[PDB]
Amino acid sequence: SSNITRLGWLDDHYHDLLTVSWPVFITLITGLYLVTNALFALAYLACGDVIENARPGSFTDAFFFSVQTMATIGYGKLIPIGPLANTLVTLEALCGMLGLAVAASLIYARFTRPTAGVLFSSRMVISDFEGKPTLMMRLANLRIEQIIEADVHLVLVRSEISQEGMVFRRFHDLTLTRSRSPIFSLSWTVMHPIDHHSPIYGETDETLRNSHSEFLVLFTGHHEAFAQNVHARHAYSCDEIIWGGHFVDVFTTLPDGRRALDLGKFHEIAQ
Amino acid sequence: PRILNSDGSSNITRLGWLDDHYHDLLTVSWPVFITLITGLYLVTNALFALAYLACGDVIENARPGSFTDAFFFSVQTMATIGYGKLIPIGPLANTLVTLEALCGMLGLAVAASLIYARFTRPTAGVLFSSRMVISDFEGKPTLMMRLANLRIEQIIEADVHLVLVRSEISQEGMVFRRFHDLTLTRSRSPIFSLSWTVMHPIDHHSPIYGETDETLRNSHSEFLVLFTGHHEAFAQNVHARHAYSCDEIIWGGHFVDVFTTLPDGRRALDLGKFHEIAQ
Amino acid sequence: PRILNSDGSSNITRLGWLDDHYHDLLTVSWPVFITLITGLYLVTNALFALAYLACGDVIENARPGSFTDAFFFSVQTMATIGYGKLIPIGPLANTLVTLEALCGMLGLAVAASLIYARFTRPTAGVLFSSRMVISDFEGKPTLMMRLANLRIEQIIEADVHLVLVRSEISQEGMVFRRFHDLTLTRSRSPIFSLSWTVMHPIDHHSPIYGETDETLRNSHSEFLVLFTGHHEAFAQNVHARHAYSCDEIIWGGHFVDVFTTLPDGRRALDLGKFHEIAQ
Amino acid sequence: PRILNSDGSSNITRLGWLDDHYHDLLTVSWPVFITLITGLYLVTNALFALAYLACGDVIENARPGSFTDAFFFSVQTMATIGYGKLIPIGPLANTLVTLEALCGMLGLAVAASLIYARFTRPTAGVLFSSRMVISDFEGKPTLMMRLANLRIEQIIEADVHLVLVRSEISQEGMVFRRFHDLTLTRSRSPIFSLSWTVMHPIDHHSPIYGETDETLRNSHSEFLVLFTGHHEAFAQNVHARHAYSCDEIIWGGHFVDVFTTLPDGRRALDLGKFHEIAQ
Ligand SMILES: [K+]
Ligand SMILES: [K+]
Ligand SMILES: [K+]
Ligand SMILES: [K+]
Repeated sequence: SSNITRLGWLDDHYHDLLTVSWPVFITLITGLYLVTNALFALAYLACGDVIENARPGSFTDAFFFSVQTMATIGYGKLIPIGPLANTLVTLEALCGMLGLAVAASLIYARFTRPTAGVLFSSRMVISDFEGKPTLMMRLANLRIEQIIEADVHLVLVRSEISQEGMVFRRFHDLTLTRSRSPIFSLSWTVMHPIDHHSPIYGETDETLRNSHSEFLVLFTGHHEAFAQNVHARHAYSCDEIIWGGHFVDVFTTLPDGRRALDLGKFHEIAQ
Repeated sequence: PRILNSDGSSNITRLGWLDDHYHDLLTVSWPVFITLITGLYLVTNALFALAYLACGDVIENARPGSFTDAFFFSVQTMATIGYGKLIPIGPLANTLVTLEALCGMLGLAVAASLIYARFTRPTAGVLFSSRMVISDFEGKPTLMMRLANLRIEQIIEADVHLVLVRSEISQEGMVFRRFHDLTLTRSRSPIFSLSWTVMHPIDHHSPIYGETDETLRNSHSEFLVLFTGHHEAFAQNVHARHAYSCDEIIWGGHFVDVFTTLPDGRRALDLGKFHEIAQ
Repeated sequence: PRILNSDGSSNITRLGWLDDHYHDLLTVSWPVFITLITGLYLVTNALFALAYLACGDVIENARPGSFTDAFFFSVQTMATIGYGKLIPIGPLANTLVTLEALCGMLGLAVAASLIYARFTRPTAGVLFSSRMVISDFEGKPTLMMRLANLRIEQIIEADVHLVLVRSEISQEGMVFRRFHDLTLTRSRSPIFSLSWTVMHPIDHHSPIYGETDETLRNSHSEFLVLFTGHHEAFAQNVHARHAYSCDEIIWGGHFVDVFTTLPDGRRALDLGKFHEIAQ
Repeated sequence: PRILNSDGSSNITRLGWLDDHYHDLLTVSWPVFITLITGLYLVTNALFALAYLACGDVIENARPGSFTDAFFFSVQTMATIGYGKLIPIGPLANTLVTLEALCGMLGLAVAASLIYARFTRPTAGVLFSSRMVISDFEGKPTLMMRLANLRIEQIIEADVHLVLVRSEISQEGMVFRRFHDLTLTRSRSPIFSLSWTVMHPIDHHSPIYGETDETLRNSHSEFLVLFTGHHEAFAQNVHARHAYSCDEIIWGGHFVDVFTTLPDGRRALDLGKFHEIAQ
């Protein structure tokens, strides 16, 4: 979240249509729908009394005729009369379907958006693994389907002072022992070894709070479920780092002797 | 007792309604999907019918206060067949009409997308050698297996990952399952079109360096292959995965050749040899 | 006399009907596209009308041998409004009907795809500083320019390329145009949301090292910027390009700052200062 | 007797019904595809007609027990033209109606997707120099060829692979076909818009180092080019492949230039020169 005030209507039409809330989107469409039919109705009246069984010079009748015509229900009470009437008809028809074509695309465009079934460990931990302190957290796939060429970024964000004494926010991508997982299917524990190259080297808790430093995780991959790309983002604050902690294991052997995953343990950190 | 199946799906027991609507709709079996749609379809028409009755006797040639008539009218209206026997009467009737119409088409728009979303799935025409082999190639033992494209169409910027999965111990004594991506001599094939023999030279950097068969079984180690690429057939990305167990490694073996020279002098492919390993 | 325009499109004269149908349909202006469709629409109905007349007087309530009547019938039939005055008569009439219908819908299917294909294009809300500047930052002269995101939505794993294009002479004396990608202090921004000032430190490795203004004009050298990233707004990838000429480099200049404190004490972005370069 | 054709498709003889439905539907020729759809269309209506007859005389104004009438009614119903002569009668008739309707639209949804799936395929407007040349550039012999963009639209992050394919003998004495990707002086072009001359310097690392013509024929060696990039025209990825045989290498040749200055003083591109190699 980046709240702020941007100083600077139809400009971004396509974005806006995909960005709007479903209620609003439907409204807009509806509005457009009603509107255009009214317009068409007027076109009809404009010709004057060109529709069978229509109360003379009545907009309602014309309007409803226009819908029956444009939605192509074509009930059959109200009917065109004469060249002008019908031309407007064959024009509306086309208009109607084009509208459908445009509506569909929008619908589909906004409708077809997957979500990685990915869950983030509520905490990070800093603990010794393979002889160097390692910052870690872990992802669990929440669905049976697999994610291919999945990969993750662990980014430290913190404030720094320039020689000139500008106090700004700067981003550090943190080298992970494993950044790609071509086949992510159950759980993945991501690790950033801390050594003389880690921007968090020889850093205590006190020092982390002091730079007002947070940790941002971006996960992305190709989800087999949707046959489409997915991603998920999470953020941690200095205080969600459990120093010395170790993620419990979620891997079990059943009585049956069959391996298992207990995602109840997923958020549990031994200490 | 393998952790990973041949199809590449992990082999574990997992221990755990409208929440995942979109996934579920794409995940359901066609029978069910069609049912759901149908249900929704019938349902909404019934609802609309009630709306009509609610106004009371607002449809031409409808038996007074009869749901059937109203229902069927509602379908003729929403599917926009608009036969013409049953007709709206008065403002209330018609407003409901012009509302249904819109509803009908929107439904179509939503149904279509779903249909298309679930319908437009490709499958790499890719076949995996049933076995791997460890044998000397160019002066270093090399683990290899091979892929054959099963279709005439080509796969572009195809690439493959060979991942060893096995049990280990940390200095801290954590006993975990670790993944080792194994350096392949060749990982890209910009035009994968017939057969590709993937190789992982084994040297002091290979996590399987100086490892016998006994040692592989001992770490309960398997090998996972992920292939992916852009299929010209579908003009869309495809992939395929496969897994091998320690015992599907044929030591000393050599893949037979399926590549021939015809009498004509034109090269050829005999995909019967594909799974054949000389020994 | 610039090779590249500001919009990033190369500025050259190219020297070279139904050949490129699909491209052309997506490339045409909406007015024209709609016209084409319309034309096709009217055309085919006329054709069908003739088919009807050809049979001769096969439509209920149609003025004998009148094209208009047949034409309008054909539309009512193909758009499937099917009013009900004009009706088919006999096998020939109806076969043509059930053929048109199918035709109508297929047309829709084709029109839709085109519409959707041309309709579903995002545009990075990205604005480029009208100028570049060369100035000392952190103790080395640095070429820089800056991007501002014009929308509230964020761009993920955004990244940018700064490419110098200029003329050179080979030892063999070929005088060609070469591209140099210029090392940026920061080329990736996983989360681009407001403004980004891109920098190319100039040192013994920069192809523009120890280069004055005179020398830049002399190689007729320009600077091309390509930005790309995944836009949350569209949940789809976006990009933007821009180009600068030697003379849009403000030597010694410094981009002003665009971050403000409101009277309200709320922080702000004045994309008013965005193009302002102190000197 | 080339292994690979110019189109990039391997040139080999392969030695080996409803199984591959989706592929087949996208792979079929338009004529056939349309036929299939038509067939399906007619077929299902016939089926439905029978359903109607099966009930017996349930359609207004239908000649008793006549399939034609029922069939045509079925189309008017399923395409939802719903003219109004033929009308359902009784619950059975109408249920079949509201079922057909749904069926009709679903069909449309399926047809559309297919249409769109097969319809929305781009083609890089890319042209390959008919020949390669080996000549001295910047003090080392360089293998080169060149691409020209055939459209006004630009290709972004375009890139190309130059792959040598030739026969070899392993130390173990396996006589196989090996692919060598050849290091190019420039493999990426973030903005490809007019012409691009690709180069593979030949030095002690080039698999074609110190190789004459005789030696190339001898390994029956060819050169495969894969180009790919994101086409602004289609807002979608495109690619193109090409292949060259040993004998399409013009030794000592130099590509002519296609860049001109008009009388007007405006730069230009003459595609007559594109295939011309000075010697
Ligand atoms: K109708
Ligand atoms: K009617
Ligand atoms: K798409
Ligand atoms: K209709």
